[PDB]
Amino acid sequence: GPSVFLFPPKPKDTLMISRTPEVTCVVVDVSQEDPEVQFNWYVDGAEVHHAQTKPRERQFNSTYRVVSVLTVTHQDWLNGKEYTCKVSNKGLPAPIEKTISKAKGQPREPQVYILPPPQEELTKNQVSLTCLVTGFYPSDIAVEWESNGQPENTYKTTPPVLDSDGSYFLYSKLTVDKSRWQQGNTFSCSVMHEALHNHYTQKSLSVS
Amino acid sequence: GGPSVFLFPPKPKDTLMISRTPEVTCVVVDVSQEDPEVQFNWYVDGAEVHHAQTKPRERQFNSTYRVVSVLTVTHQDWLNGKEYTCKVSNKGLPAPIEKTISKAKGQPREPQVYILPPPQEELTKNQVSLTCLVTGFYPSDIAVEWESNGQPENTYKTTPPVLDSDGSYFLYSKLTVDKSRWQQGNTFSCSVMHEALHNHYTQKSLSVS
Ligand SMILES: *[C@@H]1O[C@H](CO[C@@H]2O[C@@H](C)[C@@H](O)[C@@H](O)[C@@H]2O)[C@@H](O[C@@H]2O[C@H](CO)[C@@H](O[C@@H]3O[C@H](CO[C@H]4O[C@H](CO)[C@@H](O)[C@H](O)[C@@H]4O[C@@H]4O[C@H](CO)[C@@H](O)[C@H](O)[C@H]4NC(C)=O)[C@@H](O)[C@H](O[C@H]4O[C@H](CO)[C@@H](O)[C@H](O)[C@@H]4O[C@@H]4O[C@H](CO)[C@@H](O)[C@H](O)[C@H]4NC(C)=O)[C@@H]3O)[C@H](O)[C@H]2NC(C)=O)[C@H](O)[C@H]1NC(C)=O
Ligand SMILES: *[C@@H]1O[C@H](CO[C@@H]2O[C@@H](C)[C@@H](O)[C@@H](O)[C@@H]2O)[C@@H](O[C@@H]2O[C@H](CO)[C@@H](O[C@@H]3O[C@H](CO[C@H]4O[C@H](CO)[C@@H](O)[C@H](O)[C@@H]4O[C@@H]4O[C@H](CO)[C@@H](O)[C@H](O)[C@H]4NC(C)=O)[C@@H](O)[C@H](O[C@H]4O[C@H](CO)[C@@H](O)[C@H](O)[C@@H]4O[C@@H]4O[C@H](CO)[C@@H](O)[C@H](O)[C@H]4NC(C)=O)[C@@H]3O)[C@H](O)[C@H]2NC(C)=O)[C@H](O)[C@H]1NC(C)=O
Repeated sequence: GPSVFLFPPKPKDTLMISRTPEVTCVVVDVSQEDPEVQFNWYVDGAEVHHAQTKPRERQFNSTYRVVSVLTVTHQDWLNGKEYTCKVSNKGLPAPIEKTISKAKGQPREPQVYILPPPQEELTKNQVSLTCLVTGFYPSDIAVEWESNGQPENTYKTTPPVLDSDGSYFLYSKLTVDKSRWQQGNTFSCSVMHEALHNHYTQKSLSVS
Repeated sequence: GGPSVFLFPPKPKDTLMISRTPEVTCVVVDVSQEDPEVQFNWYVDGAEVHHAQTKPRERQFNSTYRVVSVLTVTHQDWLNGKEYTCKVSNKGLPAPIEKTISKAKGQPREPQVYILPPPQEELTKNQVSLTCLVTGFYPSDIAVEWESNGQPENTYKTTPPVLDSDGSYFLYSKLTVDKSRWQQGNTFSCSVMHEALHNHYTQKSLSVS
């Protein structure tokens, strides 16, 4: 019957304070005469009550699904206190509790590298760019690219890829133009990953 | 209770060489116990072919039942637009789980392929990375290999297909090799293959040039 799913926030959300990251709790398989639950949290054994819970969001397939937030002061996560959701509903015998904290590991400083494009693209009238990122733990990460001060969106970035050194890697791509590049300017690769001098790093190089 | 059936395609590796024959498979899930087994009444958009090996029932941890249905096929009828089929007759429930699959229809594209050398920042690293980029392709059924002086480089890693711009896709590919052995002039060869490619195969290959 009732199953329970909770989720840690996005890396990008943990790596900047401007958005408090949210450890979230979620429940489906909840019928009607099956009283709503309370989202008892327990941070390492601390009955904190910052929950920005919402009501039961019903479903087409007839499931009173519910949610509830618990934001956290970012630091508690960079060392990952042990968090716990808990269910307070008449229904399944007794509650459901699922601990969650960033997977252990002495993290690693990533290796960011910008790679200018090649000759079979140079010639093409619109050319793309690569910021390889290797050897970092954990895969919890985010990346952006920005064109000389003002940022960008015209870029994509592949979800990570397991790599035999216990550490991950990944790439991205910027579809810049002839107009911008050879006509004098560089571009910047922004890399948010905890274990680094201010986590964020930026790389950049131009015509050379 | 809710007997299900699911259909399956062949890997984008098993349809780019005929040494391998593409495997097409039909999976019967969550049967019932005293239910008799089933019959596989295949087709090919209308051709009840009979070359589909049947393995007797295989129970499942949840004390349930499942079966499978294989298909050795053709690197042709599968790459032109022939919609294959499957069907189970079962005393389970009044049902013929009439199912079909096509090739991922849609216009095939022209995937551009490049190799990228280590960054000036990487250099003084013990081992070394080297990159294969592929962009501008539809569909995403594309395979990748890396090699050197002919020899097969198996020690490589692959970034799964990702979406991009023009409705097309892309994917990068990475390799770690001895910077030492590197500096002594050794070309390295990315080598992809995808549907409507030149002979369904092009590779680029470079080194310290
Ligand atoms: C009735 O309807 C509800 C509501 O959903 C509706 O119907 C479904 C079919 C979809 O069409 C919905 O769009 C639609 O609204 C159904 O509830 C759905 O079904 C089950 C639960 O019943 C859930 O499956 C789990 O999904 C989580 C991932 O959570 C994401 O799931 C979907 C995307 O993957 C997406 O639908 C969800 O919204 C949710 O998306 C996340 O949302 C948060 C919240 O904002 C957001 O922050 C995230 O960014 C976003 N993430 C993504 C990726 O989009 C998944 O984690 C679960 O996998 C675990 O459990 C599996 C078995 O359940 C197991 O096979 C997996 O391997 C994995 O196992 C876990 O593994 C780790 C490590 O090994 C371990 O620590 C865990 O303990 C272990 N867990 C277990 C159990 O083993 C799982 O797949 C759906 O998410 C859920 N969707 C919603 C919206 O509630 C319901 O099923 C319907 N019933 C019927 C009969 O149809
Ligand atoms: C009782 O047990 C059985 C047996 O399960 C087994 O035993 C348990 C105890 C555990 O050990 C399990 O780990 C183990 O599987 C249960 O039977 C299962 O039933 C579920 C349905 O609820 C099936 O889920 C399907 O999942 C496939 C995903 O494809 C991969 O899934 C598995 C990942 O490991 C893998 O086992 C599968 O084989 C398959 O992986 C590929 O398999 C082929 C084999 O033919 C192999 O050659 C490949 O190499 C292998 N590759 C990889 C990478 O694994 C999925 O296709 C189905 O999802 C469809 O439907 C979902 C909604 O139900 C939807 O969310 C999905 O997106 C997808 O939707 C389809 O999407 C396509 C394209 O977008 C669209 O065209 C379709 O219209 C659309 N259809 C629908 C309906 O949405 C499906 O969910 C399990 O595969 C199956 N397992 C087995 C072994 O049979 C049974 O559920 C148990 N009962 C209970 C109550 O728990």
